[PDB]
Amino acid sequence: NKLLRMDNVSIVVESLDNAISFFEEIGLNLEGRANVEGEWAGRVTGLGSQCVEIAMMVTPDGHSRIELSRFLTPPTIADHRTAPVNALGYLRVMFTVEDIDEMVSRLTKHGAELVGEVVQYENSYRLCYIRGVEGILIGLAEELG
Amino acid sequence: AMAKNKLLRMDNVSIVVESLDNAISFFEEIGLNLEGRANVEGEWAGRVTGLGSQCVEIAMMVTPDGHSRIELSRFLTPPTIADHRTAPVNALGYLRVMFTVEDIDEMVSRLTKHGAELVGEVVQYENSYRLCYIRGVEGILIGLAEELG
Ligand SMILES: N[C@@H](CCC(=O)N[C@@H](CS)C(=O)NCC(=O)O)C(=O)O
Ligand SMILES: [Mg+2]
Ligand code: NA
Repeated sequence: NKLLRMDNVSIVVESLDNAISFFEEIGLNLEGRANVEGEWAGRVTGLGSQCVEIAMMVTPDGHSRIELSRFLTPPTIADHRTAPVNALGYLRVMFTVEDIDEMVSRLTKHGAELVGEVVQYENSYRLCYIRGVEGILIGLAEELG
Repeated sequence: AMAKNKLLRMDNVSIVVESLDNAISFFEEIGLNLEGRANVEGEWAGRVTGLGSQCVEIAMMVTPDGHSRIELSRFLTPPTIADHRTAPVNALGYLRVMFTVEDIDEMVSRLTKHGAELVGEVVQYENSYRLCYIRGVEGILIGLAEELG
């Protein structure tokens, strides 16, 4: 077979509006919104009667996307947005930015919180884990040189 | 456009798994390639995660187009203490990564042959896509799609 591409990583959130704003602070652009109320969706997910509203975010380079999703029906029945770092399953998406200090300062001003501290790996890069919108874990890195 | 910054790219999405060997094998079947694999025990890693004294084995998978990556992590210490690998679809938090493949039927057939399970049906969306959700390695939710025309 052939793997054409990794289209996107989806994240289920409580507020699409708040999620969109947070990711726009990171640098992604809102690419579109859609009220998915079809019945085919339910057939894919195995939920059946399903209505979800999504907002697709895309990075400036056009290669990566984040699909923000809010369930209307059926309502959500669990939450792992603030699971610990040492937990099995999806952990975080990592973004490389030009200036990690300015990004940490701006995000934190808007409510985000560092999980560890900003760390330098040799002379190659700097990175950190931060909890952003709705406590969701996100990684940030800066390439040195 | 950000006055004092620039988003260069989304480097990767990472998944914490029980078996690095099995997870690597699974994503290889999906079509990603293994760039590297290593044990990381330097204290710097623990400062990032906030766990402190940690030892984790990491594996970096990259897509053929070279634009996307999946980082697989396995904790030696401290042990894991929570699991959302099999969280329901209608749950808050990271849900699934979606891959577009050449032939979804062959991929579904092959993956399920190796123990993966189709969540619902392989559905056709109008005249543009055919897609499904699959519980892959360790029940981890993945999305698959094939473009039509
Ligand atoms: N922008 C509206 C769009 C609502 C809507 O239903 N749009 C159509 C056209 S993009 C849609 O999403 N159809 C189903 C699909 O393409 O997934 C919103 O805020 O949800
Ligand atoms: Mg600097
Ligand atoms: Na759980």
